[PDB]
Amino acid sequence: MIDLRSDTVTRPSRAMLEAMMAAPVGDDVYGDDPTVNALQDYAAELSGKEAAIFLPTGTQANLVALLSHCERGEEYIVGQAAHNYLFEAGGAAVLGSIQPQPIDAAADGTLPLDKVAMKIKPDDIHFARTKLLSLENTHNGKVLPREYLKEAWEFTRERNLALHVDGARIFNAVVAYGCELKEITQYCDSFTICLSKGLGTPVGSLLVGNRDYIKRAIRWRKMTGGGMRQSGILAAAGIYALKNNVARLQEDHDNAAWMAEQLREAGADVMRQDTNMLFVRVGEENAAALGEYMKARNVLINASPIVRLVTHLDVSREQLAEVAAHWRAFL
Amino acid sequence: MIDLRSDTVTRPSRAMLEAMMAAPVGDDVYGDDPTVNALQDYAAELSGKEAAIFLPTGTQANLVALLSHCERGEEYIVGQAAHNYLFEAGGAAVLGSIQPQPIDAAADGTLPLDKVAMKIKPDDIHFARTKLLSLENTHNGKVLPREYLKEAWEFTRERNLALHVDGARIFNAVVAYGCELKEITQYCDSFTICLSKGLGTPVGSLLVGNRDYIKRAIRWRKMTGGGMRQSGILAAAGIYALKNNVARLQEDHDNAAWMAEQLREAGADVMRQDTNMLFVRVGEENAAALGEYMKARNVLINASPIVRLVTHLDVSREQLAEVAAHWRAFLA
Amino acid sequence: MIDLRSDTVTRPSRAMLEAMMAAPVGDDVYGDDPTVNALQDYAAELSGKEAAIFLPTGTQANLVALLSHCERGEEYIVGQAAHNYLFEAGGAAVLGSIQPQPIDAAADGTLPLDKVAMKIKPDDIHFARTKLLSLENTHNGKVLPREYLKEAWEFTRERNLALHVDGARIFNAVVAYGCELKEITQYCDSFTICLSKGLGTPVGSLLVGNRDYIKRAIRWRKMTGGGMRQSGILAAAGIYALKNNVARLQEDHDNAAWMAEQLREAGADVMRQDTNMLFVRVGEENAAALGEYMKARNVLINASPIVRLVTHLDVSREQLAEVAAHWRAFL
Amino acid sequence: MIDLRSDTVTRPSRAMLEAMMAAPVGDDVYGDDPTVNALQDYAAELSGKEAAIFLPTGTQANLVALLSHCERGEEYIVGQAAHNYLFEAGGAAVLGSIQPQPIDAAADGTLPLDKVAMKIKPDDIHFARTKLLSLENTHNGKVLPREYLKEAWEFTRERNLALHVDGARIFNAVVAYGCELKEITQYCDSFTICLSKGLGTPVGSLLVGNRDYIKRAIRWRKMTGGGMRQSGILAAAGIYALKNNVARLQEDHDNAAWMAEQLREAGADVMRQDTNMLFVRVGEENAAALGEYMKARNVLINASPIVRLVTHLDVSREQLAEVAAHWRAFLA
Ligand SMILES: Cc1ncc(COP(=O)(O)O)c(CNCC(=O)O)c1O
Ligand SMILES: Cc1ncc(COP(=O)(O)O)c(CNCC(=O)O)c1O
Ligand SMILES: Cc1ncc(COP(=O)(O)O)c(CNCC(=O)O)c1O
Ligand SMILES: Cc1ncc(COP(=O)(O)O)c(CNCC(=O)O)c1O
Repeated sequence: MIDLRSDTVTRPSRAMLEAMMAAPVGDDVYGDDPTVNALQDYAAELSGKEAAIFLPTGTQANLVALLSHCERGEEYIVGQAAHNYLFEAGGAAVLGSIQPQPIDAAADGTLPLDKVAMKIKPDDIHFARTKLLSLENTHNGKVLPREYLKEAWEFTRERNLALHVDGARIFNAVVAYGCELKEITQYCDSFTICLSKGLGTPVGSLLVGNRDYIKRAIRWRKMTGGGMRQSGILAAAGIYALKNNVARLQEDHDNAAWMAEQLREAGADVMRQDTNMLFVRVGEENAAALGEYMKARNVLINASPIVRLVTHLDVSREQLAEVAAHWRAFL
Repeated sequence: MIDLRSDTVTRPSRAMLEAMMAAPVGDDVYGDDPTVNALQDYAAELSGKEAAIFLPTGTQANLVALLSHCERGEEYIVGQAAHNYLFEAGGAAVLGSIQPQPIDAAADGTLPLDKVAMKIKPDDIHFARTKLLSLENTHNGKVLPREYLKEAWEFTRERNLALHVDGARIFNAVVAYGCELKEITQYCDSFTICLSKGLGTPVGSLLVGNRDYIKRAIRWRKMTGGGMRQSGILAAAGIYALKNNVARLQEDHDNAAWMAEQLREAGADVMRQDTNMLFVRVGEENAAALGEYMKARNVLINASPIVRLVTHLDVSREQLAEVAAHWRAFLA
Repeated sequence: MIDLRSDTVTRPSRAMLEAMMAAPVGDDVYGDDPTVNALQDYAAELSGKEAAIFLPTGTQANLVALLSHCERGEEYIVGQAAHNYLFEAGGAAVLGSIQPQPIDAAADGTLPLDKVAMKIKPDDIHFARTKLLSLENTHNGKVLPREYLKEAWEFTRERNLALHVDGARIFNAVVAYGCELKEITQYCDSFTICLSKGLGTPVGSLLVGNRDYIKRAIRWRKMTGGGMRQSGILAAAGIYALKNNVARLQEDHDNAAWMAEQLREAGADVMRQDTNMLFVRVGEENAAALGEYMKARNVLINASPIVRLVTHLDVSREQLAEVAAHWRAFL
Repeated sequence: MIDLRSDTVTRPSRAMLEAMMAAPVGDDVYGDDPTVNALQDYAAELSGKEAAIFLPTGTQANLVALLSHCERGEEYIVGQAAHNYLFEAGGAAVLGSIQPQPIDAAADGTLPLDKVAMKIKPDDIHFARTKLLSLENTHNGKVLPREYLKEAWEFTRERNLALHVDGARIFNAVVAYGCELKEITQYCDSFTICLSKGLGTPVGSLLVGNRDYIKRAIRWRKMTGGGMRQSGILAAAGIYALKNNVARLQEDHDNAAWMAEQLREAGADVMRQDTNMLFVRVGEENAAALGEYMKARNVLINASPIVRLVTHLDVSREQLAEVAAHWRAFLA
């Protein structure tokens, strides 16, 4: 089965599984789980921050992050297509009583600071209270330019705004930068790390920031239902992935780039390729038919007028070649 | 004192006051106040709708309106510069647990239906549940084209979305249309009426829609703190304004149009005028200075790089001419 | 028409009306209404507090008050039968994201401090954050003992809790105390004043506390929809009532006490009488019939197995005597 | 290390671990994980209900449950000491916009229906809208009498109220009843199952009810952050526990009962024992000292004036005897 629906579909490797079953656990609510502590300590150190916490999903990681930054009546500026506004059911507004202020991102995935400044509300009773700027890196595969990350950092400091980045695929960005995570994370107050995607764990995300911030995050994680007990078995997979699965993300990027070439040669309208993602403009007429066509040959895609293809450790170039041939035959 | 800050600054006429003090009242919570009932019934009748309720402010009118349309987890599509998203402290999200979906309005004040359709969320657990489209008419004075109001009404029917319009200045649009309120209101499920602006009452707004909708709205008005007792004394001004102050809104429109002509001649950068509003592009350097200059001559404006001037029944053309002369002197 | 449903049914006197129509107004949002300012300044001075604001209803006064005291996730301890928990549709929870912690009040209308202390949550992620103690005075007519008001004040200070009192009928308490409002309000951080009841205005309530507190209250009043424009016409009635209608509340108390005597003589089960309220235990069998019986003779009551009778400036003893005679005939 | 803090501290057996690592997984968001589906289908089948969902915690299971039962402005009647009111940071009110109506439970852990009826709000705009009655079984170890569960189910039908039970320790009750889960679960619309306690899994709870209810619950689980991917590896432990660790809960009950007997003999004030829990009245002066005394001998308790001791598969009777000896020495 060839699955290009997302990098979320990754399955645990055997070495990862062996690490999961061998790890010492405890009750994380009591803070007694040594493996969860180790993962959190390692993630904080690796990113140059004071503290971190384990969460079941990236969705809760952002929900807890927004709650920890923004009070009732406060507002976060965010991308119209950003996950913690668009793809989390409006949790920040619905559950958190937080005003979302979405704006269109630039082509490079960046939220233009000139547009952000126009959205910063004056201290007047008619407006919500602008408190947070939320970024996404990578955003649909796109690696935000390093120069912007600095500019956004200084800007938020000058405007007394917090800066959070959704780093569900921040390690995809890191190897695209060719730098250390530390050199990127310095330009944010808090950020997330998804472990259950490209890094290939079955479950888990990380929220990392300063000590007092994370302390509040522990309260909100509890209320939202993320306070697990012996979650060290999951954290074990996270530790393994951070130490073994970061560098090999380059393979996913090369594969996606390779796949874009093959579909371009096959006559498909490849819109763009970024890291481990590639977007093909299939016909609205052809969308449903392509999905069914691929499904019949045991290839799984999310059928859509614009199809997103996502590479990961559970899809090789040999498998990509098979899909590309099916796509070619389809056209 | 010349006040061009807003039409909210309007004060009660002698006749409006005499109507307030003569009006029969009761406890509105028990529904025993004959004057607000009369106002609500009259507003519903005038708009071809089933029911209406009196509210203390237009802000609550919209807050209650969004609460009544959208459940927890549901979403309303709205303008980035629209009032019930931008100028009400985000109440719908903060108090109502409603996801806001703002989009840029077109130059004519309309929310382009092609972008609205792109913002309608699929029935998937990742998205909020799109339920409502909210419009604003007038929007910063701008009168929405009638053809769009029909198109938007039809569009929402096709997508099974509700349609609410912020009609704080809907009567300004009505006389600009030259039609009846009903002929505009037919293109929405619910809409608001502000009474405390151009119509010139001290307090009050109306929310009007169908019977079941308004019944839910009564529950939300109670929770938000708008369930008043003898508000008939306030409603009386509303009845008077609906019957006496609608036609003369043309005066405010002509004044704004005249002032725009006058300010252009005085050397000011007049950007646009729509109904009873006028927008001048003043220097950021000159913004604060102009305000202070005008304040020292008993003229009140909201000092800003872009100044919004709003005409109303408490500012005459003679007064506009006086202000225009001060503006001319300021630019010399 | 004789109306004993509530003191809310009071209608403006002519002198009050003449004051309403003569008062100077402005836009309160801009803070330009001199009459609203005068009322707020007078109420703050009279209560020994720094600031006050005008609101459309007592319900919003409490909703705004709870919002201004309690953040998202914080908790207020309150009576099970208290208005800002029971009779405001759960606004604090539904709109304000505030945990209510209701407890049974004592017979005297007091919330026992030993029970309050047991409800103060430890600083643990499993619990909401206890922040506020809310009192009600009067509570169903009952005047809370002065000694308790002090004890509750010291207790909340020692426990670092805020103390709010619903003073919708606090002036009924004041004349029952025979003291000044100032001597009662010293034992709270914030409190409310309803003007549209016994004081007899058509519309209005007041929220009064410290300067920073009220500043936050202005923001929440805006969001909740209480930011009126030329509300000076309503505030004018408030000023008149504070200066003319406080002392005469004694008449309402004497009338209610007199009425309790008459119904007791007529064979009705009068449960208790407090200030301008009295509660009669009519049959559940007789409840609907009594309501209809009184309605036919142009007497309005809230028909119920326990009927609450409320006196006010629009009901005299001559009218009370008529009702008592109807009640006597009914039995 | 002797841990009597809670049954949450249970660790995976070798066989449970081997089941986890052998289990087929997929993306649960896409619904492609065969093991959680198997667990959910099995839990629904076992309880005579239509559907079930896997959740990371019991807290989210209840939060999602209340969200799915009660809309914004609606109310759930619940115990003052109940978990989904007291021990979940008030999530239902804070996140869910749900009015909580707590009442004191009776000594037997039941919410007396006469007080419940007194808390059911009339359909009036002054009140929240009573919609749900939430129970807890077991409640601090206490097994709710079967007759009450039937009475409460019937009562809620008559009042058109929903009935949810917090069944974090429902299987402890089941073996205490000596009946089948179905025979208990029939008296509710929805209920929860914690897997990470007495059943001994590292992570997981279940929410089970009817198809439409659970479908709504899936939306709320997503928003609250419980929509995991390959959680089948976690669900595998749940399947193992349901099939192997239910009957042996009797062991925990006998242990707690034995410990209560043993501690009474040692001179401790044993207040009560119910299923796998035991409550001792220690001095407030001795509370902190006892904890430190036990901690220094590798015995973990939650030091408190009233100490809750909880037995589980990771504490033997031999270990209980050791602790009882330390307690005896402490009191001498
Ligand atoms: C940028 C980003 N942020 C947050 C999340 C949320 O992660 P969870 O699914 O673990 O909650 C996702 C997953 N989005 C779906 C996908 O890309 O396939 C994401 O892509
Ligand atoms: C279009 C619109 N809608 C709603 C409101 C809110 O009404 P209240 O302020 O009475 O709540 C206003 C007033 N907005 C401020 C102004 O234009 O001066 C408005 O202009
Ligand atoms: C103690 C108390 N507090 C607050 C309120 C709310 O006031 P509004 O009705 O102005 O919102 C009331 C009115 N309660 C209804 C009655 O006693 O008749 C009340 O009695
Ligand atoms: C009855 C009950 N319900 C729900 C929960 C919440 O489960 P999670 O902690 O897995 O979210 C607990 C655990 N309460 C803490 C204890 O008894 O140790 C509980 O005892």
